[PDB]
Amino acid sequence: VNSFSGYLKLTDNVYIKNADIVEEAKKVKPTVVVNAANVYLKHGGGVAGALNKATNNAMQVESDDYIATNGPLKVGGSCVLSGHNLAKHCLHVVGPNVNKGEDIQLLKSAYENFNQHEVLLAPLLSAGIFGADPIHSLRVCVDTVRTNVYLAVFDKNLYDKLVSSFL
Ligand SMILES: Nc1ncn(C[C@H]2CCCO2)c2ncnc1-2
Repeated sequence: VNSFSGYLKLTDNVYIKNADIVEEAKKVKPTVVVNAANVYLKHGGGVAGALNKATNNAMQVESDDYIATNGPLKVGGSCVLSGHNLAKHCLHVVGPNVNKGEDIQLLKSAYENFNQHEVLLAPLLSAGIFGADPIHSLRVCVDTVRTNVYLAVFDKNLYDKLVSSFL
């Protein structure tokens, strides 16, 4: 048993809810919250800016030190950093950004990072401002992630569309 509440079950291991990933993290304090990161860990908007704002910019300070030491992530890659006040850990995952021209095939590689963690609270990668089709992102998630993933979809008519259209 875990603390996640109000989720619709899509598959054996994937669950979905209409919720802000920030509000959910503050309530649950999950072991792992996933950030929709970029390779520079510049947390300006979408999930990264909201998560970072909720940490009072401590996520950005930590991220800047990570990049200064290690250099940028790969598209499709990830790193584990602190979850600050939101979670034990934050898994920063870089999905491809369609609005920058990145290969959508890298979305599967991005979701494979989730399999290193038994349970995660996550957004849909590459959806929203990243330019990918969220219906596609949910299909890749279900077909790639084998660990238990709780998807928070912030946008209301998108949640309803994802559920209604789910195969
Ligand atoms: N605070 C937040 N900002 C942005 N997104 C992404 C967009 C695209 C899907 C619906 O929301 C979030 N997902 C969960 N929480 C989110």
